[PDB]
Amino acid sequence: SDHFLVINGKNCCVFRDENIAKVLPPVLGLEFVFGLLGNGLALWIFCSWKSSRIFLFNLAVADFLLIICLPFLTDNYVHNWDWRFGGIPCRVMLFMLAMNKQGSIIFLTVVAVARYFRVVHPHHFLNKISNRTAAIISCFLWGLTIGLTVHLLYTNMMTKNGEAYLCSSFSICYNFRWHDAMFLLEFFLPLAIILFCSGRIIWSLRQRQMDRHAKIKRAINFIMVVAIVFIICFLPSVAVRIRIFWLLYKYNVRNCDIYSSVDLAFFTTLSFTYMNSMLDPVVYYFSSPS
Amino acid sequence: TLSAEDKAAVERSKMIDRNLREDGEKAAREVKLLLLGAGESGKSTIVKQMTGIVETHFTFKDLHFKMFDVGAQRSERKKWIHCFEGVTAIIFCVALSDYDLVNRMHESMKLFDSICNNKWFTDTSIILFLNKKDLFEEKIKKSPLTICYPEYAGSNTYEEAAAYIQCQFEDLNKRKDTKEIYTHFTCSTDTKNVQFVFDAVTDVIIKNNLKDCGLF
Amino acid sequence: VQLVESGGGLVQPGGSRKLSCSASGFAFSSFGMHWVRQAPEKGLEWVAYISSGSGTIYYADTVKGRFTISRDDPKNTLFLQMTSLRSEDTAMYYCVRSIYYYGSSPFDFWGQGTTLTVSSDIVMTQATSSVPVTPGESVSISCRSSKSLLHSNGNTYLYWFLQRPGQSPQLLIYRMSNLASGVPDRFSGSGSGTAFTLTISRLEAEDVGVYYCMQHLEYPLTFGAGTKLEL
Amino acid sequence: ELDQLRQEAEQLKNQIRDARKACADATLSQITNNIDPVGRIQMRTRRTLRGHLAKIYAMHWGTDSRLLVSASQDGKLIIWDSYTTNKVHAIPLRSSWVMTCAYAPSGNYVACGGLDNICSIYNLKTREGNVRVSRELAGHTGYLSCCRFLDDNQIVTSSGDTTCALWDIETGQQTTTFTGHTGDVMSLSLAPDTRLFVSGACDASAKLWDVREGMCRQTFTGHESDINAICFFPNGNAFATGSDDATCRLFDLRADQELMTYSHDNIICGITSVSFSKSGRLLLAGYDDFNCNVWDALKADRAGVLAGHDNRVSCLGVTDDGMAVATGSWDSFLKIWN
Amino acid sequence: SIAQARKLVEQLKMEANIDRIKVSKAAADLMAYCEAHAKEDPLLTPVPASENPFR
Ligand SMILES: C1c2c(-c3nnn[nH]3)n[nH]c2[C@@H]2C[C@H]12
Repeated sequence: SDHFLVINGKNCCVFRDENIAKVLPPVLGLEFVFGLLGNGLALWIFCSWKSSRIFLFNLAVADFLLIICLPFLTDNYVHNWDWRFGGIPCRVMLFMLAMNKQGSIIFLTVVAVARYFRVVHPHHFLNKISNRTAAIISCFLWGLTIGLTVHLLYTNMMTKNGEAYLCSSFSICYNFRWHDAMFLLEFFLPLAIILFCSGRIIWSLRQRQMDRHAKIKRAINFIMVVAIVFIICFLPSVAVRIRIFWLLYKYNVRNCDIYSSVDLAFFTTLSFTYMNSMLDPVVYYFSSPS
Repeated sequence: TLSAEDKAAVERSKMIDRNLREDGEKAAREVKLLLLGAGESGKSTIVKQMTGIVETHFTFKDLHFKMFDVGAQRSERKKWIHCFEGVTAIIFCVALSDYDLVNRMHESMKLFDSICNNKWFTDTSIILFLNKKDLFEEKIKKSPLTICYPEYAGSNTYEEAAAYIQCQFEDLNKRKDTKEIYTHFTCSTDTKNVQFVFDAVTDVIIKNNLKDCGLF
Repeated sequence: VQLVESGGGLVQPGGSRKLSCSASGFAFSSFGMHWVRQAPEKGLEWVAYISSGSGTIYYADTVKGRFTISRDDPKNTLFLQMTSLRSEDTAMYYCVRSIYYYGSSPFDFWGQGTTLTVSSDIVMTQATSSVPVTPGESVSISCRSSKSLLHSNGNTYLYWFLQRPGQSPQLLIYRMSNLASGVPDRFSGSGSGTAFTLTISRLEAEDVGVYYCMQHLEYPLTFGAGTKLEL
Repeated sequence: ELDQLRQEAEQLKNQIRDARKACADATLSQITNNIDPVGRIQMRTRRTLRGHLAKIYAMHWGTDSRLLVSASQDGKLIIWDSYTTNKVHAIPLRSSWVMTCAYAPSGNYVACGGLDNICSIYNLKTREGNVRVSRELAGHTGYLSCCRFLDDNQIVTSSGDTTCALWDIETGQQTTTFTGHTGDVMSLSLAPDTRLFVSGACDASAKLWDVREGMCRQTFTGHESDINAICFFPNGNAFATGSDDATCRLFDLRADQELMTYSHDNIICGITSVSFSKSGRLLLAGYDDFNCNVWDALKADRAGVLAGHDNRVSCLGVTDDGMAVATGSWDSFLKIWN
Repeated sequence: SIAQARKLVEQLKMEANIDRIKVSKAAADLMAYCEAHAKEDPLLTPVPASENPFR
């Protein structure tokens, strides 16, 4: 074939492997059904009384929004990278994916930091914040997410690939743009925050042994579970993308068959980033004694 | 459509609301302790180290403590004990020199069993102060522990006897998966008691925060 | 209870003056405050209002943009800063106390006042300007309003004040039927929207003076001309 | 000797029991079996008062049927305007362990007390514009459980010590003490004529007292546990008591025995509060199951259920005009029902 | 304890020596009071919204 293509004037090349149409819908359908059956309940009932419930409600809202748009991704895949709905629709779909993932990560980090303050600084005033301030913080964080990701709606992403129509913010292009920096940061910065907060919480707890280990162990296990779930879900795609950037820097897009494998890898790992949203209800809400 | 006086009344009501919220914020940032103990248990010494209800205020490490003593109120406890549901902790004082005086230790044990297993204090922790350990050492050297505990077996020395009383009081807790007992041995002249109470209260607060965030 | 005004005097046109009213004997922070004024030979004119908490400020149209009302609760002081003074501003200014809640008696206490000399509203009508009367007789003073003062909540916002020679006005009736604290039972009030009457039974000495009717239904507060009783 | 006096007391108790049996010719249920039931009472919540930040322990209506007084364990006695939901006053208490409120039937004074064993009288109408402590009545050796004004200068109180007292407010002294109970006196209700009053105690007994003469006129028994609430029937010839037996009972003074018992197999929790509606046909009772049951006072049947509290209903009251019902709970809220 | 027993006996004497009426008369009186004031009871007879201060 001839994979070289021009997207927004930039020289990329995109590949169309039927393995993507074969393997991904198997994972995306399960992600959709489980995300619905978990997050719809987490929203029906918060996890509204406390700030932590508010933050978890926002996390569930982001996860719900992210999963409800996964059927359109499945459609794009089963047709082997053929969008049937037009430009504005997939502009919106990609914007939703990016904004909802970023919001979910932000609220994971907010919950982690709140736990850190609750366990390490019991008598800080953050532990006694009223619901109003939680609402204002949540609104400002949502506004930050939209302000960061609205350029997707601003810009064009639909391009004609031969006999097909390809919509995608992740074409292998000799163009390092703010979207990729955001994609890397959304992992590296909140990961650092989450791991630090967790390490301090587990260090502070292990200094006190006043005969209630039965439940403190459980809490430590759940903090570790959150950290490892985040890492396993999001690190693979970032790693593949960093390999992609090394390749782009050294081997520009001229013989770009060399990207063929890595490209597939990337789109087989993005799926994991969606799967986080179906795990989160089990990690955060369903673990509580309800 | 409100009249001018109605609007002024609404404004005054909003000012009242603001003051109430400020007072609630001030009150929430406070540690509440219910001080219980048998007659002559030495709780007065603790109140030093720290006709109805007596309220004692103090501060430690920028944390404000309100202690409530109800021993001067001799009435049906069942009718005002629920008033102290939600107290941050219960400080229970027991005199160790009371083992051979009149069965006083048995009265203290009965009161401790009543309070610890009370339905209003299922999740409330207890800081247990065992007072008068010097007098206890003297008396145990001169008198046996079997007077209070006929089944006691072991050295009639300070350490084993004191540990025996501690575990005897600690086994009265029938909810060991919900609350904790923090036992400290005290004397007339001491300086670490306030730190004991502060540490126990901080542990309770951390556990409550963990419950609130859902980690338990 | 004591409200002492100060800061009056003689000023040239275009000048500015800061009148002050020191309050003592009550919870000044809990009371809304009014500035009222009386011309040398005329009736009362409402000037300004500052609410408890300083959230609401109201001004009369003849002073809006020129006068500024403020309060310092810790010092228990009320300030009126007047700029661009005109000959129309020559008057005695009184500070007036007023608290608003269900069953309260606003405009209950008035100050002694200070004199300043410069070198769609509801009209209250006091048809009778003077009434000669002998002690022991009954008197009736009438007052009309442009629109009904009866609100849908049941309150008729009519206030009756009595100003004796050389004294500040004192509240007689609030809301058309309620006798103020410390007032003899001789006085009574009644009426319906747009027509109100104050009845003095067994008229005695020290009831001589000018009776004013005021509406508190809507701002700006408006007074009648005033009915004078002389013995 | 003690034995002779014990025998005489037992004989007198038997005599009283026989006298009461002689008068029990018919049951209230038999006589009221021929009248129509009130039907299903569906009262809805018209207001919600949202000021307190702790458990509300006491509420009292004013005599104008518009103003309320409430007290919570956060101190902060609050006087409410029911029609507009306006907070008219917020009084700070010198002791947060408040358990009773009272609203003088003139509107000039408010009373409250509790674990401090004192009854504080606050003046609502002062020249300075603030609420001031007018009197502190001390003399009880136990907690204050209830207080009710007779006038601006007389108040009756009930204490954890097994005694009631009548206080002159000017002097600050007990004029007459009532000393017959063997357990804590928990409730207190004044007769409409303010000549008698009934007090219920933890001894599972109620006593009818004469205010002026100062002696127990009658003693009523039948409850198995303590009595927490008591209320006079509107005509003053009967009164209702609620106990920890999950039961209410209606007693008649002239017949001098129990007339009726209000209970249900599905109710196993104690009763916190009791009140009557005007004309006394309905009996409202606030329970520990976060509920308030409406009973037909003439027929034991249950008429309605005032659901809507997330914690136990600690107090309730009915207006003098009978328009509304106020209920306060251990949740920080109190609601108005119609 | 003799004084307390004497007090109890005297109180029992005072309580026993009182006039009592039949329960039927009391029940009839309670029914009569309830029926006489029925029309004045808003809670039994819901007041129209126009005459209800709590709407
Ligand atoms: C998924 C995806 C995303 C994305 N962003 N965030 N999550 N998925 N951007 N571009 C594309 C192409 C269609 C795949």
